[PDB]
Amino acid sequence: TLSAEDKAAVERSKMIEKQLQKDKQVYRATHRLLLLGADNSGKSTIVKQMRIYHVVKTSGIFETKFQVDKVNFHMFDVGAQRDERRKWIQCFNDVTAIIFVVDSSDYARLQEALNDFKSIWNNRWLRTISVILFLNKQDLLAEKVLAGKSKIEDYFPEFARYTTPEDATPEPGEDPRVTRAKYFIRDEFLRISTASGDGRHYCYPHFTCSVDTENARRIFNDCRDIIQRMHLRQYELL
Amino acid sequence: SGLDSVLPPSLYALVFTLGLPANLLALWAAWLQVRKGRELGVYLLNLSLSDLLLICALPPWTDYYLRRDVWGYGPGACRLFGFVFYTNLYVGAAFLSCVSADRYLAVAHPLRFPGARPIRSAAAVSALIWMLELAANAPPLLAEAIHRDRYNHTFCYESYPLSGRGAALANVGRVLAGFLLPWGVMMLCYAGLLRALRGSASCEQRERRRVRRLALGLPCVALLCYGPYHALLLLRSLVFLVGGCALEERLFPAYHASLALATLNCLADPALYCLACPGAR
Amino acid sequence: VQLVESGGGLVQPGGSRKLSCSASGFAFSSFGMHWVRQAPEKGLEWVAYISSGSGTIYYADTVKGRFTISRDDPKNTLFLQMTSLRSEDTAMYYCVRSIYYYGSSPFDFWGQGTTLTVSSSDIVMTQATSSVPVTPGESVSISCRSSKSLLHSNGNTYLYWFLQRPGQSPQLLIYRMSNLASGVPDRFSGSGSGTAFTLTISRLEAEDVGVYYCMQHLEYPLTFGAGTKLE
Amino acid sequence: QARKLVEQLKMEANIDRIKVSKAAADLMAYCEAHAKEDPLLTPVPASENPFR
Amino acid sequence: ELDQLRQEAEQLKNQIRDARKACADATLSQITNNIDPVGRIQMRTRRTLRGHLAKIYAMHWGTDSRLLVSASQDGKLIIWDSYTTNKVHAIPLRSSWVMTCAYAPSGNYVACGGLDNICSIYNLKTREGNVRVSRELAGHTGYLSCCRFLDDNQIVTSSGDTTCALWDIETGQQTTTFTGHTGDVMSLSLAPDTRLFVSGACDASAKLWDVREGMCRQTFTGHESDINAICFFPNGNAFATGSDDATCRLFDLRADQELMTYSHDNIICGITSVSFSKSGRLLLAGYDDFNCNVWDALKADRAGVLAGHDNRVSCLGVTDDGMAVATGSWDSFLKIWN
Repeated sequence: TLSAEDKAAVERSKMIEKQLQKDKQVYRATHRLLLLGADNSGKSTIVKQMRIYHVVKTSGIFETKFQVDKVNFHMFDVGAQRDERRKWIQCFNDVTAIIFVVDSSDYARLQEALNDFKSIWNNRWLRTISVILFLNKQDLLAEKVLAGKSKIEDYFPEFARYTTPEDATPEPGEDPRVTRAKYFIRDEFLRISTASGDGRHYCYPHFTCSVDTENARRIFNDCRDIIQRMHLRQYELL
Repeated sequence: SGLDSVLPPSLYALVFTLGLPANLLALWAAWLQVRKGRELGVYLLNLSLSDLLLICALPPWTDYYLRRDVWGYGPGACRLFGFVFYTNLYVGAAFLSCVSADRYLAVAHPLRFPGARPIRSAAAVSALIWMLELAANAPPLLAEAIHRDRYNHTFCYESYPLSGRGAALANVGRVLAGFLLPWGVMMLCYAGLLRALRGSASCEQRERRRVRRLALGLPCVALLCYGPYHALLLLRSLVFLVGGCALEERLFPAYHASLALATLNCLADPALYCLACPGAR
Repeated sequence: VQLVESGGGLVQPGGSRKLSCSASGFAFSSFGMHWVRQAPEKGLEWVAYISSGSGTIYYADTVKGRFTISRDDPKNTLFLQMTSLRSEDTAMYYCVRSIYYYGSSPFDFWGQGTTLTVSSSDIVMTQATSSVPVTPGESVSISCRSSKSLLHSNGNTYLYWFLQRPGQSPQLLIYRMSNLASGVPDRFSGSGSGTAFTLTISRLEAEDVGVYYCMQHLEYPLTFGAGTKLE
Repeated sequence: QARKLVEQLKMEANIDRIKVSKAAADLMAYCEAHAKEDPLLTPVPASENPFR
Repeated sequence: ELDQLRQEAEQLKNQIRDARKACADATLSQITNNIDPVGRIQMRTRRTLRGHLAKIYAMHWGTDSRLLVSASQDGKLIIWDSYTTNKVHAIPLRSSWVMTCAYAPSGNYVACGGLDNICSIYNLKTREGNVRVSRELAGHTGYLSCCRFLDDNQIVTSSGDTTCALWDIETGQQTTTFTGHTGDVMSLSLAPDTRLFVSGACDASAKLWDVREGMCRQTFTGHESDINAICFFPNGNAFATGSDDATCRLFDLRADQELMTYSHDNIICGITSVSFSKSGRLLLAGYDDFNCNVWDALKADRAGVLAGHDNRVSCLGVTDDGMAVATGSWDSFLKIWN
């Protein structure tokens, strides 16, 4: 049929395939995430804290391993890329989720953040990719709102007519003003998200500080939900 | 007798007229998604194969029932026909239970299932189920199945009454381990599936309710098909194991209509697992 | 790359002896290995074969149930357990390295060998000119012949040429009748037709003196030929 | 800072351009000349292609 | 002043437009209108190469027309024996976000790169049996989108920063840096003589560069959106570009002008890989609608379709001897056609 060296070549190929299966197991047991944000958003602090708690000069991508309840996560942020994004974002259309960190205490760069979120949400390749938005720097927001020197109404005129939703859950005990402001910012982002989702992907808001140690747990919960819905679609349950 | 001249004949005719093309379509759909790494597809494929085997074994029984309960195909052939029919009848329930458990695991533990070569484990489980059901129905295969009676019937693979507590215990075990074990697992798995997505932020009310209809209502279809037959079987086996010839003469057409309503779960399976599923259709 | 093997010595007839081949400097686990022997003054003779992944083991008919070949990838050593040593096993056993994929060069590295002494339908390859005189500066045409055609439906003819200087172990010169091995000068070239083959040394130098063995790899067992002595 | 752009545009302007008809004819001539040695264009008999 | 410089640039641009328009006396369609149509071209999937875990972004044939390298987002390069579908090598990469690969003409090296900004080079033929990283070329400030070998010591890389480079592999340094694009450079194609090369970028323009001198010879601007693929005509006197405006175009270096555009109304997805046949009579183009179209490169009539992929076609390569066409897609399969 086929010569001795051909048989040995086939056997080498079969061993390569066995190694490929071994790699497939670890590839499908790890969840890939993409971290996005601006310079002011403390995504660097988020990644530093996640690296510390759990587990090259012009390099273009940084990777971070972290593990929650024996489930592996890969979190990539882009380091050296240009301003344009429409070309290298296609590489991330099979990630489990996108983590979008936004500075919630700026008011002068907030509309730029909403525009970036709108570009991410409505991207052609990022459909069926959910976004875990971290409304970061809540403590700066609280201090700034309590100080009263800087106002939101001039940056966003619609804030005056806005009232806190009934579903609000301001937990630790905080003035209603900081709660109203932070839910207003969240509602701006969620209006963008629910405008044109079409039910294929969702948006998970979270109020975070860079010091918070519960961020990995939040990511794990949201990814659990995302995979649950994807399995519902795969197993013909909906 | 008397109603077996018409009713099970017509149900078997409807099954052989519709389920066979339907089961072929479901088999093709199930195979199509086996190619895509899926491990629900292997259970669906085996379910469609078992349904097709039962459907192709149906029309010797169609002649049997429509000729006033007479067997003329040969003492050897009724063994094989009853074996195939009564083995597919339980293998179907087993694979419905497997599909239910698979879906429950995938939904409730999404980050931990299935993961590690899902086709291999599912194929192993399918082969183990086939072996266990074949072993379960081997003792009936060891048989003096062809029975001559005084009243001009000459059944095969059936007996009225039963024989000496033995077939009675066998029937009680067959009920309690080919039904209400797979049906119980299926019901619990679907209830757990509908309780696991109580808390998910992404599922809206519209797409929670259709999952509710499926989870509470696919087991209902399976029960409504496979239930009267096994309830009647357990009733006869318990009465013989506590009536005379009056009781069986009273529930005889019930028994041979419940068998037809049980084999009617060869139209529902291809429908409910291919057409009702957006992916397959 | 280097392959150092050990475990040879005087062995009483009927005894047993294990030979180990310690490898270092290359990816051992991805290389198939062979054991090749030669009697104190005769030609080379293939003994056994173990594949990468240990999934294919072959033996010569003369040692089929007597010897067993094994490998230890994590410890990176190769073994040849031998039982019931007769007197036809006096030889110097070589540990040979072979990798098989498209374009690879099998038998490219040979170890230094271990001497063993014991007290008192396969293709035949023949090299008729069993001696040649030659002088520095001129062109020789060592020849070889086969019993079965070595051309395959692939397009390859599995003929190999080895050179053994009066000291050290054989080193590959040509694989599949046309390809010069890595490190061999372009003075060597090979040709043939399917049954008859030749090796040409264009401008012979004083380092080309030795014994030239051929070998077929069409099918197991692997057979060699006595070899032509350049003097 | 646009002096570089102007200089490069100037160096791009002063080049020789042939007619488009000569270009298309040359392209056609190449395609017709190398037509037989093109397995994709004129399929090779199914005993010489190595993907039989 | 800035206004004066801009006015001079506009005047020169108008002059170049006029010069191109003068040389346009007969479109290629008019002169080709009396040659025989190619006819329907049926190509059948001969081999299906399985083994990649995730989507495949790039592939490249060997010059021996048999070996084949493929890059996937799982973080591996695989070298296939196309005739037997065997796997020759499996090279694990440091960065999984690989989106280009090249096979050296000599056959001794392969290159890959991606979002790590590095063109890694792999030594296939070592004394040890494994494949090792020969050298990592660092210096681009954006993602590496294409790499092509000139020989065993020179390589040309196009990157996300609006910049191409020519490298020396022994001493990592960039020998020449080609500047002039305004957006991400997405593709690259070496001429048959390896003295010129064309790059197509996201500014909807393609430029012909001179490798030795280091400067841009011409700039071709016809597309309405970003250019994703580029390839030379085997003559070396023309090249074809595939863009996101769902069109392919054929430019000429000598006339310095666009000759023919390959577009259809049913097609609205962007072209992501473009390659010619040996004669250049066929222009094979990948697409986002999961299928490859085979265009009669002289008449702009779609002659065939290569429809066997369940996701978008990301790469496309015609072998050096013209026997086969390989197609890799995001469904993690390559397919050899004939």
